[PDB]
Amino acid sequence: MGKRHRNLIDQITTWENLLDAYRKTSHGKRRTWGYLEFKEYDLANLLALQAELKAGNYERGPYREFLVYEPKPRLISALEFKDRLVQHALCNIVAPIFEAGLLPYTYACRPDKGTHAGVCHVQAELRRTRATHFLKSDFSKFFPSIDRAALYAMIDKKIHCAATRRLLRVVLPDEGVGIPIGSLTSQLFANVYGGAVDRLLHDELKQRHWARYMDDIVVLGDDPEELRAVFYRLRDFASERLGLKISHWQVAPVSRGINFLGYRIWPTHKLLRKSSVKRAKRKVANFIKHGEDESLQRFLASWSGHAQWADTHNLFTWMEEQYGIACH
Amino acid sequence: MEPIEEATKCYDQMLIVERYERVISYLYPIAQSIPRKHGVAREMFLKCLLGQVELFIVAGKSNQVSKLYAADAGLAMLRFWLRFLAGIQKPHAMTPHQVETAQVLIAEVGRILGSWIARVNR
Amino acid sequence: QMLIVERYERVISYLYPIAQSIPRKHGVAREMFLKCLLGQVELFIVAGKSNQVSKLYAADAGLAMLRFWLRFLAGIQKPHAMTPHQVETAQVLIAEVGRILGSWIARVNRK
Amino acid sequence: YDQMLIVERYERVISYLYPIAQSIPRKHGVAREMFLKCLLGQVELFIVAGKSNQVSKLYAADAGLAMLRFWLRFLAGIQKPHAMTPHQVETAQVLIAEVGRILGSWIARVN
Amino acid sequence: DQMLIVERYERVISYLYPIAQSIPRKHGVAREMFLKCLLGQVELFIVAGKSNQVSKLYAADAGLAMLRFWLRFLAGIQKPHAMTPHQVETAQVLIAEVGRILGSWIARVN
Amino acid sequence: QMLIVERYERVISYLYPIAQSIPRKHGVAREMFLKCLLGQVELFIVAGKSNQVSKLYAADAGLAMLRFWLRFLAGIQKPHAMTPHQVETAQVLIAEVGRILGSWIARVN
RNA sequence: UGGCUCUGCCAACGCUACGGCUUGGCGGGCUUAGGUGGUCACGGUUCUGUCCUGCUUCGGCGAACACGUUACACGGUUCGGCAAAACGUCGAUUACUGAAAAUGGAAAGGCGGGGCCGACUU
RNA sequence: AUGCCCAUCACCU
RNA sequence: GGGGCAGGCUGGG
Repeated sequence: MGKRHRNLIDQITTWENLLDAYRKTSHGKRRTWGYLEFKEYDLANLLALQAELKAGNYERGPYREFLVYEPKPRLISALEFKDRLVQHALCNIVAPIFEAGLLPYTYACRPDKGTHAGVCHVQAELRRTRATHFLKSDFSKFFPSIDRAALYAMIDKKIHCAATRRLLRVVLPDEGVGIPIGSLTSQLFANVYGGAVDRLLHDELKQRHWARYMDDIVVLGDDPEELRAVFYRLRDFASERLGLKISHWQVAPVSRGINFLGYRIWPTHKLLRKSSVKRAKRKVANFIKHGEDESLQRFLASWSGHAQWADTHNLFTWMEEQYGIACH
Repeated sequence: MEPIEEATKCYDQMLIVERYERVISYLYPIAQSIPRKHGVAREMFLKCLLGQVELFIVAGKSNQVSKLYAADAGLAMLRFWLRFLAGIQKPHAMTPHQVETAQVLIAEVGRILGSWIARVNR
Repeated sequence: QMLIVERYERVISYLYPIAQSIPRKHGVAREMFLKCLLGQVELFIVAGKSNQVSKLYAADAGLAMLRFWLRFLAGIQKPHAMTPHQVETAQVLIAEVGRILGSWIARVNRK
Repeated sequence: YDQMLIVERYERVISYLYPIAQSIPRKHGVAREMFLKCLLGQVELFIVAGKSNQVSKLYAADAGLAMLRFWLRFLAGIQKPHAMTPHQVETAQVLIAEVGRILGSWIARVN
Repeated sequence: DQMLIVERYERVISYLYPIAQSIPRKHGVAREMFLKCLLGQVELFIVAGKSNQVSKLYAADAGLAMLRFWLRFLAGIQKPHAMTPHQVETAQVLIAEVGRILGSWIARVN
Repeated sequence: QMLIVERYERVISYLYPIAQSIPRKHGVAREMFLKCLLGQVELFIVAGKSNQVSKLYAADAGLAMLRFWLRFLAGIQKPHAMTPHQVETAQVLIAEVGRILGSWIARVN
C-alpha cells in the first residue's frame, strides 16, 4: 500500500481492532481462565491494553511454560489472554501487511491459504506443469531457528511504524534465534520468515511450482537435478540468511508422493499421510473398545473433514467395513 | 497491562457465567419473546434466567458450596422455566427446539455447576 | 422425590393459565400468586437438592400458600374471580402435590 | 476509608450506570430492574461489607461487582432495543474496575 | 395453629386488599409493597405453621407489624390519601386479631 | 422495635414525599428507593421481632443504604431529585433512627 | 415486556379524608459473529502372526492393505490467453521534500500470479 | 498453546 | 539381524 506502513501502532490499538483482537483471542478460548479473567472487565482491560500499546508500555507477560511432547517436542508455552490479545491486535494489522507479501504458494497461516489449499496447490501444480519430479524440504526446528533477527529485517522492511515495530519486538524480542512456537505473531512471523525462502524460490531461482506450508516446502520440477539445485540454493539461503537448518529434504520423483501437509500428493491422489490414518485407525479402534462410540462420531465427522480433501474414499469404505460407523 | 482482577477470581464461576451467558443469550430473546400476557412469568423467568448469573457469581465469590447448590437450584428452576415456557405458557414461549436448545445450554452450565460443586465438595 | 415437581407442574399448568388471567387490577396478587405458583418449583427444587426437611417444609408452606392463593383468588370478586370450580380443581392438583410432599416429608422424617 | 472510599468510587459507577440502567427500555425492564437492583444494590453490598469487615461480605461485594459486570455484558448483548452501548460497558467497566481495585485492596487489607 | 391465624388474617386481607388496591397509583410502590406485605404475610404465617423454628413465628409477627406499619404509613401518606384513618382502625382490629393469634401461637411454642 | 420505627416513620414521612416527587423517569429508582425507604421499616421491625444483631445490622445496612439513596437521589439521579438540604434533614432523621439503631446494636452486643 | 408515580373521559369491584382514589373499558401521550468438540502441523518394550528388506538424488522416502497405497477421475486442485491495471515483491523504510525522514514519501524499472479475460464446468 | 479445514449446536441476515 | 502393519503387556492419557 505504497509500501511503508509507517503508522500501524495507531491501527493496532484502534479500539475497533483490539475488540477484533479480543474477539479473535477469545474465539474458542471463551472457556479458559484467560478469557474469563479478561472477560470480567473486558473493555476496561482493552482500554488499558489499547493504552499500553498506544503508549508502548506494552510488555509481553510470561510465556506460560508448558509443552506437548508427542516425540516432536515443541515448547508451546502459552501466553496470557492479554498477551494473545496483543498478538491478535498486532496480527490483525501487522498480519495483512506481511501475508500480502507472502507469495501465493505459501499456503500456511494465511486466511484461506490453508493446509488444504496447500495440498490442493501442490496436487494442482503437480497436474499442471505435469511435474515429473519434486523437491520437498522441511526446516529442522523451524520456529526455534527463526533468526528472530533476520526475521526483524523482514518484519522491518514492511512495518516501518516504529511502535508497531516496538510492539512486534515486545511480542517477540529482536534478540534471539527462536520464535516461540504457538503465537499468532509467530505463525505469521514464521510464515513471513519462511516467506524469505518462498522469495528465493519464486523470485530468485524462479521456481513457479512450489508450495510452502510454514516450514515444509514442496518444489515440483521436471529435472530433479534442477530441484536438487533449487534445494541446495534453498538450504544455503535459509542457512546463511535465515539460520534455518533443513531437517529433511528429498527431490523424490513425483511418484514417491509429496508428503506435504500431512498428506501424500500425487498428480493423481492426495492420500493423507499414513500416520494420520494410523492415528485415526487406532483412535477409532480405541473408541470402539472403550465404549466411547458417541464421541467417535464427533471425531469421525472431524476426521472426515481432514480427509474429505484427501483421496480417502477407499479408506472411508474400509473403515466403514471394519467398524460400521458412518464415516462420510 | 494485566487484566483487571476481580477479586476472588474463581474459574468455575467465570466459566459457568460465560457459559450461562449463552443460556441467557439464548433464552433472553425468547424470554423477551414471551408475550405481554405471561409477563409476570416472563419477569419471573427473566429473574430466574438473568438472576442465575448472580447465583453463580455469589457462589464463586462467596466461595461457599451453599451458594453453589443454590445456583443448582436455580439452574433447576431455569430448567423448570424451560418446561413451563414450553408447555404451560399457553402461546408457546419456547419452541421444543428452543427448549431443546436452551436445555443444551443450561445442561452445559449444569455440567460446569456440577463439576464446580464436585471440585468444592472435595 | 421429583415426581413432586412433575406433579406440581400440573398445578402450574392448571393455575398459571388462571394466574395470568388475574387482571392488572389484581396485579400484585397475580405477581405474588405467580411467584407462589411458578416459584414453588424452586421450593421443590431446593427441597430435592438438599433432602433437608426444612426445604421440604418450605415447599409445603409454598403449597399451603398456593392453597391460600386459590382461596384468595376465589373471593377476589367481579369478573376476575378464580371460579369456584378452578379453586376446587386446582386444590385437587395441589392436593396431589401435597400428598407427594407429605410422603416426601414422611420419607425424610422416618429416615 | 475503605467502605466510604469504595462507595464514593462506586457512586461513580452508579452515577454512570444508573442513567444507562434508567435508560434500559421497559422491554428489558427485568434486566433494567435487576440491573438497577444490582447497581444501586451493590451499595448495600459494600455497606454490609463495611458493617462487618467479614471478608465474605466484601467477597459478596465482589460478587455484586461481578454481577454488575455481568449486567454490563448482558445489557450490551441484549439486541432487542439494546441497553448499554459497547462504549457504555467500556466506561462502566472502567468505573467498576476502580471499584474493583478498592474492593480488592479492601479484601487484602482484611486478609 | 397456622390455619386459624391465616383464616383470621384472610379477613385482614379481605378488608385491606380492596383498600390496598385503592391506594393511588401515585402511592403505587407503597401500595404494591403494602399488598405484598398484606398478601404475603399469609406466606409468613403459613411458613411459620408448616415448619417450626419460632423464628418463623416471629417473622410472621414482623410481617403483621410491618402490615400495621403499612396501615399507619398509608394513613396520611400524602395528599393522594391511600388509606383513610378509619380503614387503618378497622384493619388494625383485624391485624390485632391475627396479632393475638400469633402471640398465643408464639407463646404456645415458647 | 417501636421507637426506631417511629423515628424511621419520620424518615419515611420526610423521604416518601421526596421519593414521590422523583420523576417517572426515575420511577424505578423511586421504586427501588421506596423499597429501601418503606422496606427499611421491615428491616427495623424484623430486628425488633427476631432481635438478632444479624437482623439489626441489616437494618443498619438498610439505614446506610437509605443514606446512600439520599446521596443517590441527590445528584446521581440526574434531575438531582432530593435537594441537598433534604439529604441533610433526612440524614438527621436517618441518623436519629441510626443513633437508635446504634444504641440498639450496642444494647444487644 | 399485560407497563406509566398518565392523563382525559366514562363507567362501577370497591375504597372513600367526600376531594377523590381505585379499577375497568376507552382514546391520547410516555413507554454476520458465536459455541462446542475434534482435525492436521503419544509412546516404550518383548511376544504371536504376517509380510518387506523396496527405493535413494543418500537428505531420506517408502510397501504389506486406504490396496487400483488413490471415488484412477476430479475439486474450481478446470482449461487456454494475457499480465495493461490493481495486488505482491524487489527497487526502498530508496529518489524526492525537509536540518533531520522525523510514525512523510514516490516512481521508472525488474520479478511474480496472487491478478485479469474468455472457454468449459462448477 | 497457535494455526488449519471440517463437524455439530445455536442465531439473526 | 533390522523394519512396517494388527493383536500381547505396561505407562501416558
